Amino acid sequence: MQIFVKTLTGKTITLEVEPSDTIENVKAKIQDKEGIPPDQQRLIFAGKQLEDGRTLSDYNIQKESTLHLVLRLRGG
Amino acid sequence: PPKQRCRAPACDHFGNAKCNGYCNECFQFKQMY
Ligand SMILES: [K+]
Ligand SMILES: [Zn+2]
Repeated sequence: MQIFVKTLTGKTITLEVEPSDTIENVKAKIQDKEGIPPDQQRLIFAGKQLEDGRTLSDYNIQKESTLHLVLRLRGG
Repeated sequence: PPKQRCRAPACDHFGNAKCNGYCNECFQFKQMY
């Protein structure tokens, strides 16, 4: 299964995933591809922000679906 | 000047002309990556 993640630079990232893959895992894949720490990552699909524990199938994300990545500082 | 949302996909911040339409936070990340 392939999904796409669009970055702030409009760059499209292609990830090999499973429907069972959690959002946390997708963020780890993004870190491998881009070097971006997961805590700074916010994933958006269909205008909704994605929770780490949930899966791609939970958010009805399908083959060649496109996700949006927003980067945010963590002040704590 | 009229307010404009940042040019980054799915970001709801306001962008500025100094950052080429990006918000300050995203412009900073763009430098990082
Ligand atoms: K935007
Ligand atoms: Zn922004």
